[PDB]
Amino acid sequence: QSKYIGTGHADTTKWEWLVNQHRDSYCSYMGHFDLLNYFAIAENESKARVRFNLMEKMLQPCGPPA
Amino acid sequence: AREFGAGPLFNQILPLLMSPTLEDQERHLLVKVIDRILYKLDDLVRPYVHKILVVIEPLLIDEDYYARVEGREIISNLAKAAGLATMISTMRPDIDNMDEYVRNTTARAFAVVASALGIPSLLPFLKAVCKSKKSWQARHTGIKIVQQIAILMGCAILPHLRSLVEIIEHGLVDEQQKVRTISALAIAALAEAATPYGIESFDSVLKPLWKGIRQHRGKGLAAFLKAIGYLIPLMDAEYANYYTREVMLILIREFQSPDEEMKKIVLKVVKQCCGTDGVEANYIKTEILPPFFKHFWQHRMALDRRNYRQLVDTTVELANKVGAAEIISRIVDDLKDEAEQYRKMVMETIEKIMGNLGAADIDHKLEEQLIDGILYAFQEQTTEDSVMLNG
Amino acid sequence: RGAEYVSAREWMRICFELLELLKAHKKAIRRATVNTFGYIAKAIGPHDVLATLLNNLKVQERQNRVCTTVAIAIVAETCSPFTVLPALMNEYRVPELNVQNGVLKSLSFLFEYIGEMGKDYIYAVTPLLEDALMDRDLVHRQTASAVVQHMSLGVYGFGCEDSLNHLLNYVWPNVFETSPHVIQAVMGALEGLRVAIGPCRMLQYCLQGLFHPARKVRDVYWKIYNSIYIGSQDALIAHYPRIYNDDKNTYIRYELDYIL
Amino acid sequence: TVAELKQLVARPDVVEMHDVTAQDPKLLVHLKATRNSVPVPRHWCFKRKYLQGKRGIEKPPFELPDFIKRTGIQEMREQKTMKSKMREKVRPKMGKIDIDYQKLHDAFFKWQLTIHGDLYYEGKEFETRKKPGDLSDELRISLGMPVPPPWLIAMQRYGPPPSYPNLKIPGLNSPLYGDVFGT
Amino acid sequence: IKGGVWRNTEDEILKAAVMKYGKNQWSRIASLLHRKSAKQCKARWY
Amino acid sequence: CRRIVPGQFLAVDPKGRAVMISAIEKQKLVYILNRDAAARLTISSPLEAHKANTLVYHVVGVDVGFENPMFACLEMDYEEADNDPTGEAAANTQQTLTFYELDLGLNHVVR
Amino acid sequence: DLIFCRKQAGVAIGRLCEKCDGKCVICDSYVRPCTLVRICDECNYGSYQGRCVICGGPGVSDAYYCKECTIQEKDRDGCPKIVNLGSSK
Amino acid sequence: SSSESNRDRRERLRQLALPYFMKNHLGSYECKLCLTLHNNEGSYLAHTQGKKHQTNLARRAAKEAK
RNA sequence: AUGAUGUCAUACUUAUCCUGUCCCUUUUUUUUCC
Ligand SMILES: [Zn+2]
Ligand SMILES: [Zn+2]
Ligand SMILES: [Zn+2]
Ligand SMILES: [Zn+2]
Repeated sequence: QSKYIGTGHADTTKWEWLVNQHRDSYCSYMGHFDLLNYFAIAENESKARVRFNLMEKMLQPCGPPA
Repeated sequence: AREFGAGPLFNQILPLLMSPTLEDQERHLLVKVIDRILYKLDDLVRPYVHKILVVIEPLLIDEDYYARVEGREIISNLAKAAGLATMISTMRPDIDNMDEYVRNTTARAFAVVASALGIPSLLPFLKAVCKSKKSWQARHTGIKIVQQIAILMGCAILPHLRSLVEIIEHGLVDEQQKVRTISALAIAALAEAATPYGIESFDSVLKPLWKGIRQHRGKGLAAFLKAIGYLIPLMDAEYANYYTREVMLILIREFQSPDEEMKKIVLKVVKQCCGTDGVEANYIKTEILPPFFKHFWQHRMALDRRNYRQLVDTTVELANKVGAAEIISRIVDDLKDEAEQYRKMVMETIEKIMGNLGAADIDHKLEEQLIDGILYAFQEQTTEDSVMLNG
Repeated sequence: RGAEYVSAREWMRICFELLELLKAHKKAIRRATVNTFGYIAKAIGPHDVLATLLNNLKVQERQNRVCTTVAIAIVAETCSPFTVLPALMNEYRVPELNVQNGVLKSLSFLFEYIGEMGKDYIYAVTPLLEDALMDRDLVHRQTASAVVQHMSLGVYGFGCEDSLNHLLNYVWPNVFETSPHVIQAVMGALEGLRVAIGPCRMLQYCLQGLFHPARKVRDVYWKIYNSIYIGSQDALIAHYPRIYNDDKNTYIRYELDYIL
Repeated sequence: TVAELKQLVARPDVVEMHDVTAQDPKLLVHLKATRNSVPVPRHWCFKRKYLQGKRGIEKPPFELPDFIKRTGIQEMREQKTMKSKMREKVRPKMGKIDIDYQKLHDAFFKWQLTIHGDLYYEGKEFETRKKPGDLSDELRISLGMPVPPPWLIAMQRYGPPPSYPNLKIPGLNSPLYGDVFGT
Repeated sequence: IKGGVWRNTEDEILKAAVMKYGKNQWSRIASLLHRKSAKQCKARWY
Repeated sequence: CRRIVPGQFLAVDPKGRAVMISAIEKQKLVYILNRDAAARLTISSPLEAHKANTLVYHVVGVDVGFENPMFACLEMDYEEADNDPTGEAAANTQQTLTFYELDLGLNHVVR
Repeated sequence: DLIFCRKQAGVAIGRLCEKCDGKCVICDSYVRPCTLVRICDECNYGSYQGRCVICGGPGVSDAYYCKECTIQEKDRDGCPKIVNLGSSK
Repeated sequence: SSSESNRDRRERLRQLALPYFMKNHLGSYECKLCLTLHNNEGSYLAHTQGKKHQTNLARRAAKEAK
């Protein structure tokens, strides 16, 4: 369980849980060709630049911790 | 546990588990209570670790198997339970201890703790030990530790194999004998758990070994033969062609020694060397088989257990190469021999042989001797066992 | 194999002799026994022999009763259970408790062996599970929960989820206890219910429990939420609710709000 | 403060006694009110271990679904001396149930709860789903009125009840079919 | 193996059994209890 | 589609000896390929490159002729970013390029 | 005392002895054998060739997973060769 | 099976000697005063034949008589 | 109106158990003579 990333426990903080679901959402975006293409349509960029901005947002999201 | 603390318990236990009159069961039960209390107590046991191991290390060397797997388990729980530095700093003074007993069982201890906390964590300790310039006994111990790590960890040695070799290599040339012997033995254990991979990691080790193969008398020689033996399957059929053809000579000459350690080694050797795809049948048929069935097939061997099994295997493989009718044809006449255990041996041998190669190779007359042999042997059964029947 | 050569009378005698072979201390004996009992169940037909199973005194624990239960299962397979169920479900009525939990087990193994065919009988078993899962004594909740599990794996994908949700209601309070067998039972239960119902409903029961002040509730709901989390982690994305952003952190994922 | 914390939520009612002790109330306030999620069961802070046998001793043993009742197995199942049992082995009689395989190929095909917004807890059985405006049949019989229950004629004069202030009962401020005369 | 400590359950059941069956039938009373014999039941009574 | 489960990025050796498969994070696996006695393709047992808390931008096969194969893994570590409440590690953190070396003889994958 | 080794799953086929022959490993059940067992040669090697995944006897057959563990996808975790918490031999 | 006869015989004996003891919707025996559950009625009866069960009836006796 | 402490007692659970199993404990002052 521990070595499986995303494992929660009783002491789990807000920040960690939400940054988890963030990163997992981003791996889903990298995963599904379409939804990615939807993103590229809406905000106009390349598929590439989209995935790049996401890979930048992987570590950050929500910004600094508390 | 958390209430009373480890101190009072062990103070009131270790005398009992140390008792001269101790049972089998009572022992095992006190082992159980030591486990169950050591699933809880973690930081607490630090002062008692040695005070535990002293009683427990005798469990590792024992005639009972279940006692051994228990012992390895509880030392695993202790080392992992305590800290690395706790174990290390604990167990040093037993390395140079006068008695070799504690040195040995201590080596198996380091094997267990190294399985617990992993090889790389404990490496610098060892690599420091085998280079100790004080006295040889230490290096002997540490090398034995390398071995027992090889046996215990086994297949999982693979990643650190290189570093381990780089440690052990310096003992092969040492002035003391033991260190050389146990060293090359440890190489053997490695390669046997190294089944084929990492050949070049053993690389720098070879050239001395082969040289030693020339000049040695006694047990150390046989040990080298053990190592080289497990090595050869890991070489290339071209290099191992030459090197093998060199080993075959000494292998031949050395069949005749009364040493049973010898006969074990050279036996398993003959398996690996002559079970090589790059070896020619006729050469074995001429040079080997007649001395092989002469010296090796005798009533000294079969009465023993390990020699029995290993003999079975080696003979099976020789059949796997030279073919069926040869081996069987030579050993059929022994089905009618007086003793049981011997008959049992040739019987299970015929069994495995005809299991693998198939009966198609067998001619007619030898088949008459077969069926008659099998009936005859089957008609006299002192004990109940499958070997004759499955056979 | 042959089974015709022998008249039925001999067979039923074989039955009444087979019944006490279940005292065997060996597992393979019981194995062959139950499988045979299925074979002769084919040679005769269900009703009589399943009645002879329901005769059982239950007298000792395991070592065994539940082997007779297995016979009830395999017997229910050998000819359609589509016949057999009403007798059993009626035999839950009996006030003797250990045979009540017995027939609960019979349903468990029953669905385990039938698999897909439970797309119908789910309804029949549903109210009885209601009565059983509503607790007389812990073993009821446990065994009934196991039934919910195997049912839940078996029916998957065929569109019966509704009644499984209803049963999930009554399953849900049992989450809390320290008894190992009932807690691991409930775990298996909610796992099968996870795959059958789909994660969304699960998570909608598991949200509030995560952050609740008490330690207990958090321990458990986080255990559950982990069980839901490891599998189907890919499909969870949509169902995380909207959580407002605080000072130092932005907790809104705006990607989903991009509109063409 | 548990006071002011109740100003930050759309449905502050969700905040409770021990809620103010939460490690992160500033969230749990926002979760517990999530749209379709369901409340945590209430059996904790009650130390009773989730059940007792008070109300559970008055329950029926079980009752079959009507689809299984029409079948007729119920009457077939229902006693024996020991020597009759060893005679039942030596004699043995076959075909006591003698079910109709047509019938048990019929019922569950030819013939043959709650929504998500509900969850069970310990003592709850009947009550929530006898209320002002909702009564049982028989007590209608004792009352003897043919298809308002007549003291909701006096709920005209004396006024709406203090006990259930939210009340509506038919014909007065509540503009009724079958039994249920008020909601 | 049968021998052991006397239990309130065994002892009360012994009261009831002795009341129902009578003093002179011990084998019948030992039949109901487990892990106890007739001699032990009689001597336990008297 | 997972965070830690491979299949995301895919690379292979020019000589086709060993194919390397990778996820976005934490798991990079290798399957070694050798034709059978009949020259029909047989696949080996997997290996493990596991490196904790490491994001993989892209993986590309590397050319070494009849050598111990190399692989180019773009990586980054967020473990610096999670433990830095200030937000400095958000900046001042450069993605690490690492070449893994498969080794046939030692039959593992070492950084 | 007895728990999985959970080393990475290889291509080696599982081997069960006489005793364990029919059992699906994790669910402990005999029902619906469907898919096949894989364990690493680190767990299966040498004296473990054709060894039982459990007791340590010679394997007479190959373990098949149930359909239950299939849909719950447990068969994809680390190699389910039980190790006693001493050595494996 | 002989074991089955004992269960039957020890229920009837605890029925004879028997107003508080009952059987719940399950099979267990219960004392309705003390709210105790009994494995066997005779085992339950002894608790029913005990001095604590005695008291709690008297206490409820007084508690009603007031 | 079920808290805690007690080696009273009985039910019950887990298709757990009851047949598998001996194989690297071989540890010593090097020492087998055309
Ligand atoms: Zn492994
Ligand atoms: Zn086995
Ligand atoms: Zn399974
Ligand atoms: Zn009472």
